[PDB]
Amino acid sequence: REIFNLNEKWAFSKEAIKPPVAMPQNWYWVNLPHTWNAIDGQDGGNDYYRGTCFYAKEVQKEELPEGEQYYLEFLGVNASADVYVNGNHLDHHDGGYSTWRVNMTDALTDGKNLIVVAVDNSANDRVYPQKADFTFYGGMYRDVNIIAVNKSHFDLDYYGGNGLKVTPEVADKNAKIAVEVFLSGEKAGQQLVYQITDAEGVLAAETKTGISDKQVNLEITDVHLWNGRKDPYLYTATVRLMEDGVCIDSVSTRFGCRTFTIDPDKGFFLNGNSYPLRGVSRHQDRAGNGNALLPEHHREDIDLICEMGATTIRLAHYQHAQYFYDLCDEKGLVLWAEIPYISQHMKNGRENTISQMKELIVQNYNHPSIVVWGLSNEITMSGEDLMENHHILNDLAHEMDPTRLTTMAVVSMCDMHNPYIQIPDVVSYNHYFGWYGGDTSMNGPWMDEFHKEFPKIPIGMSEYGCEALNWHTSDPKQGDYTEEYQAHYHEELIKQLYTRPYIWATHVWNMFDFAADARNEGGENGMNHKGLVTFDRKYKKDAFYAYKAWLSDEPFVHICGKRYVDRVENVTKVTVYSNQKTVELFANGESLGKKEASDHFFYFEVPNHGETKLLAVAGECRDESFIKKVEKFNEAY
Ligand SMILES: Cc1cc2nc3c(=O)[nH]c(=O)nc-3n(C[C@H](O)[C@H](O)[C@H](O)COP(=O)(O)O)c2cc1C
Ligand SMILES: [Ca+2]
Repeated sequence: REIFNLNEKWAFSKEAIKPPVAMPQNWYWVNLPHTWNAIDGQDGGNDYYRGTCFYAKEVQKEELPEGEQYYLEFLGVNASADVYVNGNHLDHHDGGYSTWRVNMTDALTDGKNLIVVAVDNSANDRVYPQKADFTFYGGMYRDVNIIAVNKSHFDLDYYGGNGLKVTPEVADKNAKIAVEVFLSGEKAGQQLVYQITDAEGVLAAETKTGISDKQVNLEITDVHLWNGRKDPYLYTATVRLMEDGVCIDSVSTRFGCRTFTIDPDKGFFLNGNSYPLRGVSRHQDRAGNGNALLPEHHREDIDLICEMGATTIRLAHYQHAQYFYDLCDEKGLVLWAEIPYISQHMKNGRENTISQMKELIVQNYNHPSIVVWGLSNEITMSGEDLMENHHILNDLAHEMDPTRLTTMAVVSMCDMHNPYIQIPDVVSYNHYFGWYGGDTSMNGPWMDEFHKEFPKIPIGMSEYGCEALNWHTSDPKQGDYTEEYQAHYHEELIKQLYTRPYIWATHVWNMFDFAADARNEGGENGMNHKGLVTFDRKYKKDAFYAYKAWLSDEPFVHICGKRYVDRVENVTKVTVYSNQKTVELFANGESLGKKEASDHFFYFEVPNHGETKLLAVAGECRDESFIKKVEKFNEAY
């Protein structure tokens, strides 16, 4: 079997209202990954086009790698899609975040073949998401491939899966790696080779049965445990369908060996040691590109999430790209993965929650980095049909993956005695005490109250955050949109949450600025600015380095306020962050004192006369900053 990438040069139309009978020579050319909302999804004004758009491409059978059956494979098509080959309506899909496939064989022909995909991201009441903050960028925003495979092949039609279910069970210093495969149109004479391989190639187990024994058990002696960032060891499982001696089909995946529990009082546990989960959420979009991300974009985000020392990532509010999950395995991050069951329960949305949950688990089951499954997000504020839906999903996730735990994110206002909170295995809350009213000191006591009233329900914070742009102040107060208040906000939240073992996970909202076309706030439109890093990933806000001081074992020092250069005071309050014991702040070469801090937030008092080149040393590490004295409060702040 071979794969034929089908990204290059599609004919696109926002104008057409019916699939073309014949290949348009008249349309606009796009390469995948593509989106028609990369521009009007990020400039605001609640105006981004939502509707049906059409893609059309021609491929010649003689140009494909040869196999007995042909599949179109979509890694991402937001939100709903209809596929046509040569005018024949082949399939239909609802869900912009999961992978799905269409068997082309009977409609393919010789000579030129016309493929048309009718993509739609319009409001309806059936397909989540519909009410949400983020922009639902329309279009084929991830890869499209043609799969050429034998008539006997590992399953390609069950909810986007591979037909490879690897389930490690750790037994003492050995692990038992159960391996189930699913086959389409297999025939009687066939056989199945199974192999696990080392991180450096070496074979580790192997079995071969006839095509009847779809389930096998292989064991690794002295297993190399995938154990978070510490040592994110990954094995590879691989299975080969063999007819006679030839290897006619093959399917592989990477995977990790670990156990984990969530203790209501002592937090999250990875392989029997307390492994506190302190991290961020992430959206799958970016300045300029919209949600049509390239592989280096996925890698750019990880490096910054990693440099900060996050240990967990909530991948809200939908299924992300496999290449992103793959990275999360490779670096040992602990993942929350969910479906867009968000904002408002839709009665005619039930069938679709079920399929996005089925797709989510089938396609991600082997990712050692996923430890929970998200049922919903901010789905209601009150104290019934919503309830039975939540049961179906929960029952489902447990019926399919009893090796992982269900969670959900609850809106701040929802009374903790709402029965639907009793459904998942764990719970987190989305609280903004200190941004949307309240004061930043309510967060710690709020989790204290949930823990008392419900001591057996592990409680987390799945969302918390505060907006920041390139505004500044020396009186930082909630609502001024300044980088300074966001530093303080997060300083305050870190002191209250990282110091409470029972909180099983904290997930900043959000790691990155992202596009929300309806918002008008801050001084830039259609943007949610609660990120720790800017939309184009090029700027790390000061808040980012507050978290580094607690989470990262890479030594560093960071002066805050580098962008607040002109200041109207006589002595100015410059915070510094570090994960070193003692830091010293210099003003034009003169020391101001050796301070030490338990919360890693060193505060300082700098006399502000003329130009003052500031320097901070902390062991090996050094960081420069500059300042000036004016009496006109510079109004670009
Ligand atoms: C991770 C995972 C992957 C699965 N992949 C397949 C598959 O590729 N093909 C298949 O027939 N069943 C697969 N299954 C099993 C089905 O879920 C199972 O047969 C189920 O009972 C079918 O019920 P349904 O028709 O309502 O989906 C998989 C199960 C899990 C947990
Ligand atoms: Ca817009």
